[PDB]
Amino acid sequence: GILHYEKLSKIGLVKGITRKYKIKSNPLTKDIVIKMIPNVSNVSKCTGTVMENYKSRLTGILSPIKGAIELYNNNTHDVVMAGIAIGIATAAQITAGVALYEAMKNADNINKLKSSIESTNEAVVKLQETAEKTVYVLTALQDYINTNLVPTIDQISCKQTELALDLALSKYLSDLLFVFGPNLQDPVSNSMTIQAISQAFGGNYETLLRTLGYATEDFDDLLESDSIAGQIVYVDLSSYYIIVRVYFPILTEIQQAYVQELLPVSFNNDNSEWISIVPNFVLIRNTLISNIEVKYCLITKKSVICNQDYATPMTASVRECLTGSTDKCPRELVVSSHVPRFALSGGVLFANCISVTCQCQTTGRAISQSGEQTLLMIDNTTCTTVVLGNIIISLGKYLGSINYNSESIAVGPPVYTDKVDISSQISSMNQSLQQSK
Amino acid sequence: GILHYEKLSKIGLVKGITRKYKIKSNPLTKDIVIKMIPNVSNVSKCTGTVMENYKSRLTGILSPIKGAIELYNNNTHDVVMAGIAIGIATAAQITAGVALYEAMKNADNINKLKSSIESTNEAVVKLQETAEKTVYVLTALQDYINTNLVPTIDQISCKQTELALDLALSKYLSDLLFVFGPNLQDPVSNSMTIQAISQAFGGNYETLLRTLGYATEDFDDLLESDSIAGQIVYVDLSSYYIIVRVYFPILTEIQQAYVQELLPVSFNNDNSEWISIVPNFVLIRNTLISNIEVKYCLITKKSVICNQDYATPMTASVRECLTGSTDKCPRELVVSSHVPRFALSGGVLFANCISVTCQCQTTGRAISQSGEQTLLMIDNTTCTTVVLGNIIISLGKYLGSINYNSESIAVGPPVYTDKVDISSQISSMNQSLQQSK
Amino acid sequence: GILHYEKLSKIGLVKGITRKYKIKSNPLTKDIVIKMIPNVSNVSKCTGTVMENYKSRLTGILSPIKGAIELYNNNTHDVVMAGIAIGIATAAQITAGVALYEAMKNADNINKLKSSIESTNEAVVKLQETAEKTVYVLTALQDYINTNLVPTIDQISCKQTELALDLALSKYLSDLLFVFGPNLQDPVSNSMTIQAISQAFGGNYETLLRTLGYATEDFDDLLESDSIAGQIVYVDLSSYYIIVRVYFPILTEIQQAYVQELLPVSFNNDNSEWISIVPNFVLIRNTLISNIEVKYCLITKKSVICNQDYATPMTASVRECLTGSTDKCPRELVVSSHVPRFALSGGVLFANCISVTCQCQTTGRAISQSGEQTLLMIDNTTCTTVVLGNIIISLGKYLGSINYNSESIAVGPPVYTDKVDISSQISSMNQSLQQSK
Amino acid sequence: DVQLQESGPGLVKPSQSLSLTCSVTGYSITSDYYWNWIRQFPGNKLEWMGYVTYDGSNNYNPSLKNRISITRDSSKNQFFLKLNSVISEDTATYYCARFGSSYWAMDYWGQGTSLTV
Amino acid sequence: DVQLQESGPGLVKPSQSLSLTCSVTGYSITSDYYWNWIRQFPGNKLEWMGYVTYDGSNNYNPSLKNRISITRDSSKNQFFLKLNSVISEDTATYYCARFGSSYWAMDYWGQGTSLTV
Amino acid sequence: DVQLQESGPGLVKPSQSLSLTCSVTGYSITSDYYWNWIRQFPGNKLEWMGYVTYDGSNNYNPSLKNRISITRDSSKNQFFLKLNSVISEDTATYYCARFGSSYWAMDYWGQGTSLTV
Amino acid sequence: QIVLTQSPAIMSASLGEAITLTCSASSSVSYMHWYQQKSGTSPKLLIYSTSNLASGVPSRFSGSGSGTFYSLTISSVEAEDAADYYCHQWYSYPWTFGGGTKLEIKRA
Amino acid sequence: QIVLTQSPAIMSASLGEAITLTCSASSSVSYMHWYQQKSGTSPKLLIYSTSNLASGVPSRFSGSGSGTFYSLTISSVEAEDAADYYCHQWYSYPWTFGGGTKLEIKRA
Amino acid sequence: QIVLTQSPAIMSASLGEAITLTCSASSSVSYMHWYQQKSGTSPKLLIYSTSNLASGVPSRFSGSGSGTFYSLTISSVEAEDAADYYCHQWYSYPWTFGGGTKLEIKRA
Ligand SMILES: *[C@@H]1O[C@H](CO)[C@@H](O[C@@H]2O[C@H](CO)[C@@H](O)[C@H](O)[C@H]2NC(C)=O)[C@H](O)[C@H]1NC(C)=O
Ligand SMILES: *[C@@H]1O[C@H](CO)[C@@H](O[C@@H]2O[C@H](CO)[C@@H](O)[C@H](O)[C@H]2NC(C)=O)[C@H](O)[C@H]1NC(C)=O
Repeated sequence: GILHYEKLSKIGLVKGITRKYKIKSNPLTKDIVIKMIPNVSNVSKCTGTVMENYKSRLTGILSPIKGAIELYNNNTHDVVMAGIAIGIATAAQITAGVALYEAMKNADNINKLKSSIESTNEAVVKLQETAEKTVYVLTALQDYINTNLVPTIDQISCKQTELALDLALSKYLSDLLFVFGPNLQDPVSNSMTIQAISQAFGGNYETLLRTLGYATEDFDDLLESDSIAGQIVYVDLSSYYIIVRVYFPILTEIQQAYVQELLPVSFNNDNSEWISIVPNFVLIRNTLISNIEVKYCLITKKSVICNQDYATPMTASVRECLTGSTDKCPRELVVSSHVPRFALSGGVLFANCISVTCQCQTTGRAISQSGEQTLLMIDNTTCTTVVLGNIIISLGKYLGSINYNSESIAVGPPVYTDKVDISSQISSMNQSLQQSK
Repeated sequence: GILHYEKLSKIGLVKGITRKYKIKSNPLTKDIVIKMIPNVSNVSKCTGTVMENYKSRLTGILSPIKGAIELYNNNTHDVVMAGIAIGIATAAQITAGVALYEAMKNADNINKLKSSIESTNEAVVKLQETAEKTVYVLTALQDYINTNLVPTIDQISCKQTELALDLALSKYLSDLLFVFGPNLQDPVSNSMTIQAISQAFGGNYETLLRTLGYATEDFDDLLESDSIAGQIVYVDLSSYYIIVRVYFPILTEIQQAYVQELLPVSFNNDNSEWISIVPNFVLIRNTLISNIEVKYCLITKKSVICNQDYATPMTASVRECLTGSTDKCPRELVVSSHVPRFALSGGVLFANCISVTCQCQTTGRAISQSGEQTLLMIDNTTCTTVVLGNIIISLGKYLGSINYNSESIAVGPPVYTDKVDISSQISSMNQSLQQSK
Repeated sequence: GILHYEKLSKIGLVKGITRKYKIKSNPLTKDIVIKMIPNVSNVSKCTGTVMENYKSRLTGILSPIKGAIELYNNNTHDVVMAGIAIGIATAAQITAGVALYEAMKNADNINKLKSSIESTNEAVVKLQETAEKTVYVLTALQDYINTNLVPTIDQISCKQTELALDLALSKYLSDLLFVFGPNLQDPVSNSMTIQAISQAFGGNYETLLRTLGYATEDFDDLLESDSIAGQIVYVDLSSYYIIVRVYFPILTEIQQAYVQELLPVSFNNDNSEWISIVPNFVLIRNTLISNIEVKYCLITKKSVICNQDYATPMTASVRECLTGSTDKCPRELVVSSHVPRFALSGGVLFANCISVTCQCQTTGRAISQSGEQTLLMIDNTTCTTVVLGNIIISLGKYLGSINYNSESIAVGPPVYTDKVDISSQISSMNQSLQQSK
Repeated sequence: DVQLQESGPGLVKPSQSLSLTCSVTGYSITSDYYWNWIRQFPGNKLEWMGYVTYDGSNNYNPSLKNRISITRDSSKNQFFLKLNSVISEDTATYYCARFGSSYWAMDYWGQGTSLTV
Repeated sequence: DVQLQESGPGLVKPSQSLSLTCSVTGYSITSDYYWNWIRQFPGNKLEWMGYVTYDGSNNYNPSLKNRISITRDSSKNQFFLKLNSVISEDTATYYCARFGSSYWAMDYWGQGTSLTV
Repeated sequence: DVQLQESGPGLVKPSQSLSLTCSVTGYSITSDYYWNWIRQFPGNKLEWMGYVTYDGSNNYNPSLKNRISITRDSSKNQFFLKLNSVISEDTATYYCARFGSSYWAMDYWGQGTSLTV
Repeated sequence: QIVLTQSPAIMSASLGEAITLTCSASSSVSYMHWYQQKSGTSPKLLIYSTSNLASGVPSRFSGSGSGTFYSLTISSVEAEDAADYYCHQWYSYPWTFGGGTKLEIKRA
Repeated sequence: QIVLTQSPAIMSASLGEAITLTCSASSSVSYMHWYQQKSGTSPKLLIYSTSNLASGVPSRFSGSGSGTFYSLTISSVEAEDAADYYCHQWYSYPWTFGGGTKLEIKRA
Repeated sequence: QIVLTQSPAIMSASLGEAITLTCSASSSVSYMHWYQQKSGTSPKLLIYSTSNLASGVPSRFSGSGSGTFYSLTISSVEAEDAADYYCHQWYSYPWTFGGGTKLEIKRA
């Protein structure tokens, strides 16, 4: 269609899976309370100085988070944000700041359960925010205490219980700091993944999300596409809990859009093996061809699921390559013994039969590629079942030109992609340029 | 000041947070012993062959570490290092080798506690190195055994205890290998982070560091800036413990130095949306402008904290861009729907009002950007409170030119940054060059 | 030898460690069963609805894996693969598909133990596949239940046991999803590391591999070089277990091949400090010089161990640099205070004595480097023991030219490697080119 | 405290375009939630038709995907169900409902507009 | 069910090249396993000599590394032990064996060819 | 085993520069530790003034940051407290002390130089 | 779509007795919601997320289930329970309802 | 800075009795050190890192605390304990001392 | 290489008694295999991966060990056990065997 697939296959770019394009949007929110400190009432006789030291260390961790959150809460009034008081912010910080303000309308109800949050003695409990709303409290290490320390009070010495508690708390903080430590300069954000907030509950995000009652057909893709996120909207440094707003978006199918994967196959040119350097994921919207940074997206067999639009510009030469101008397609020399030397597409086999041994199962005859050919197309109009190494493939028919193997193409320029090679090429061209100029 | 902030804001580079620059230095050291093998005396009747297999596997892991350490200890004499015997080393390996030699002066005292280390049966114990010095022994899995296996000896069958111990030990090694396995070709190093050594104690670095008595205002920043490091200075393959020297540096404020963040904002040019390609973190020292690899540093709201100097060269054209020559500033075409289209700085709003809807809250009037304008500056001399989408911002006053919106600038060349696009651009320029030459 | 080491050392590229090159090959396989769901018979009275919800969630995770596996199993017949039915595949997917077919010959025997797999109540058990073959079943969370929940049935309330089980299962799934979730679009693969499959057994790969009876001299290098891999060959959604084929290859020493490390040392040129930009790992095979992507390989002091051939092309100019044409070697300006300013090789010290203080221990005399010199070579024909800062090095003798320090070289062009600088350099050269053309 | 009130013609001819309006009081149609349409056939069988979200995005029941459009009018705080063309089978009571995160269910329902075709 | 059967000359002269053949029935020499050679000296001391894998790769005992070559002939399903030159000490019973993942040991052994030098 | 011994003028005039010397025996001033100055006022209130580290880096008390310089002379194994200008309030007993990782505290203190301004 | 079935279509119970209303899914869902429709009124949420009671719902109601099988339990059935109870899933699109079961109240 | 206060400034105890010397911080610290200054001598480290005894310190001394509240406990007070005890923090810069408390020994 | 030694070279046992055959390694291995060679026949795998019994091996045999010390235990020794038992490692290259120990059966 839009990509000139026949000429592209001739330079090792075999049409791969066509995937549809999705972006997360329109999220609904829920608030959950994470208690950052366990209830040690049932082990209290043997806690010693542990909880006192724990609370001090934890306050140091949570305090700068609370501060950054308050900065926005003290600047937004009713919903107008004090741009002067904020001074410097990105659009993302401002938007998150608005979401923060709105969230406080509910955080204020949750906070009236302060004493009911303090008293929770189970890993997960149900409190009433309002008669019509529930808020759950997830408590760090509460299960550890309830099943590992409480039953052991009269089995191990009292001092050993103290040490066991101290270590459980210290390990919790060591893991907690990666996310809730100094790295979190922007707690006023709605882009922070839920798997990163669940660290406050031991990394157990499945319990967190199940507790909230969320389960959808697209749920696992939303998780691994980093679309389910949360925002810390409130921090309590006396009771040691945080209120987290969790965003549950839906995936919007982008209309007239898809991501086309190309399967890179080495090919022959001038008695050497080459691989083409083009995007192996081309994003097409309407009739526009652009690049996509799929390294930030979840790729399934059916779709590319992104948490934002990751479309990027493409040069004119690459677009011209993709639409048929193979003289514009860069190639890198293959020096490695481990590259794709063939690919299957549409039931048709595209292979470099100079670098692999292509034998026909039906006749026992070799499939011979001439020096002038890049790849051979092997389909069942020539060989119904083909052997490549120890792999036997039953082939279909090619729906493109019957003369595919009889027509040569222009092949583009050699390039080198090593980061060092890029610097070398720039300075070399620059010296040639100075001679010319 | 040094950066021409007014012209830079006109191409989407809105002055962001000015941070001060810090580098870790002048570290004080302490030695701690990590026992790599638990004390199973209180479960010994049900250990079976587990500890024997554990010790063999563990020796295989620790042995090459001990060997590399001995290489330097056998070459340094008194402090002169045998350059001939070492043969090949970097300055870093040589420096670490000197630190290793010095460390042995204390490792030799710790080693006289060998039998007192072997006997430890608690996760953390205090031994006397000298009358005036304490050394702590941190024991892997000792808490697990003391609270999970010992209390269960008469509750579960003896064979189940054996299996539980075997699995605890095996999980420990599986996690341990990432750091203490073959990846550690250079144990003679003082750059290895403490969070990586704490793996020998289950990853519990908070307990390790608390045991050593360290707690400072800058402690959490030192941890996440990877400034607190340790060196393995001694390995005992019979008692299965290592002596780790832990470095505790202080942060030196670099004088006449700061890192200036720029907030990238898309802008209009020739009926299309563009983002500028400049460093978004510019390191300034004295009057020199250079690049900084902040990807290796901890960025807080107040400072950029690095474990070394990460300043790098900048081209003349980029420096000229940053000092006002906007015709030298590269731009990349925006094809994405998710880019910053505005930023707030100094209470002043910088926005691309062609790509967003800018409406004045005070009057209900639209804020119109002409084709000839890149960005509009919106401040309270035009609109006191402004609406961008669903965000309402109360604005301050711009302290630069009152005619900001009335004066156009030169806009630099288009570029493409995709890794494929870079290779394409190089070969395309090269063919044009050959025609010229 | 092949690299012109004497001229290279003069531009800061001091010969480092010569390592031999290895690639994993010829793997033998074993099948192991991982039970994805624990046996709760001994806690069954207090499981509530937990296992029912667990199984539903788990089926959602395993179902798409089973589907992708069946796609190939339904297309391969006897070993011919239905290329038409497959439609689109890479050579790697096709090869893995063949391995999958072969694996089913044994999976079919394992599956006859279905009821014996369901009944397993220990973390590791031994079942008979055939009279001459054993298959082990590794059960997730079985140890947790056997030692933490079963002994506590009459110590904690029944409801607390339910909650403890629910959390253990939920944490398991939260960790499991990273690998066995939507990211695994290609379960028909034999390149997936064993450390990634062991997640199905809590990440405990040491137990998995020990159970299989594998232990070799090269075992730890195979693990950290990502050479020990597995394939999911069968998924049972009723009994909740998977059959994993584990590949155990051997390391083949590549003949007439080695990887030469260069130790980058800053040097003086035109009153400034420079670092050379060349590959610091050069792969040499026969007489060919190429680049190696060691970032994907395990580097030990003796060898570079790769799970495939990672050789890549090198430009003519870089190869010319490496073979003696130092006018072709790119240099980047040093603006940082933390760069190697010296290196030790062959017992000979290579140092930039303009940027460091080089003092002779034997005489107390300073070692002076002139402006025309890049580096000084310090060996014992000039100074037997040398002091660089606080490091004292006893030196050997240089086996190259005695006039090393007396002969100057050509120094190549300046480059900038910052990603922004690359885009800037391209557009700047392009404008000069347009003036010329 | 949301009162969803739907209204429209109680009778349309075959091949005419149907337009039902759901007026919402007590909450802004643009600030949150998903705004759904459901219809109940004479046999009391309930069918979900689709929704428009707070930002304007749509999600429809595939069986009638090509005949349905759900839109909003923020100035009146209303949302609308439009069917490009109706068929005799489309005789049903049409309800509007609010879906949200509190229950992950449609909780507030209107009274229902009984439509004859 | 593999029967490894080795054969070759029971007598060779010093400085001649020795070639022993191991015929394998019951399994393909190319599809799996490592195919080993071991020899037992008159004092009953066993020495592992090396193997050829399923793909053709070799691994030899360093003590005789420069005199040994282990090859395959897939069309006959055979593998061969070749010694470039023999010395009086090479008098031994030569066994071929299969090594595999089931035991990580050489399980099926041939009967052994008794060679005199 | 470090003996910190401080010395200097017991009397300086206002507006003169004060220089106190701390001589250290038993350990090298350049190999380890932080070398501190502390002063005790007539009311026995202790004030930390600052330190110079083993590498020469400084850290001072902000209240007197612009009047203080702490330096070293490695050849004499000494470190010095210099005050650019003294004020009557600077009358105090000046102590030097060693800070290190053993205690994370200043353990070895000198006897103190009693200074009059 | 996911088809929800609720058989038998009509059930009856005496005053004061418990009755269990059931639902089966053609494909697994994680949660099931239940709605109660009384004559002359719109369906009103009864049970949400399988086991929870909606805002004005009497303590008589409860529920459970997983995967493809769910139930709505009415303890101590009373006259106000004479309604069509619908099984609803929102797990996959389109969101669907079962045909609904009518609970009749037995009277002499 | 972090201000350390130690009230009352002067305390007294009889021979053989326990006395607790206290310190409060304006901001939390993780550890507190204590120094003992006898007349005519420099302050000498008594307790370090909150609870540990320094090199030559008698077993009579001990300590504890966290955050903003710390204490130095002297058991079995004797004549040698007639000194100014200082509260010291090194957590944040500048390093600071409290005003110090003098312990008097009661005598007939 | 890794040298395997098995001393004494010759052992004897009575019918019905247990005998332990031993092996020591010059360097640690994780597993040890054992082979049994009867006169006129090739060595046949007896014990694999230290403790497991090979295909046709009698229940009389067992084994254990770690690191550098391993053993082969024969319980209830019988006439068929009159063989050369070899210690084998495959941990490092070259793969090696011990010299082998001969078990003699005592007879009146
Ligand atoms: C070559 O392959 C094509 C398919 O690519 C074969 O045509 C199909 O044959 C099957 C029968 O198995 C029919 O069901 C399909 O409808 C046919 N057409 C298509 C487009 O799939 C063709 O018969 C094969 N020819 C040879 C000689 O093997
Ligand atoms: C426009 O914004 C400026 C601030 O950027 C306003 O001037 C400040 O007004 C506040 C009163 O709220 C004073 O406290 C400040 O001292 C003033 N100056 C500065 C530099 O901050 C100005 O009044 C605003 N004008 C309008 C029309 O809204």
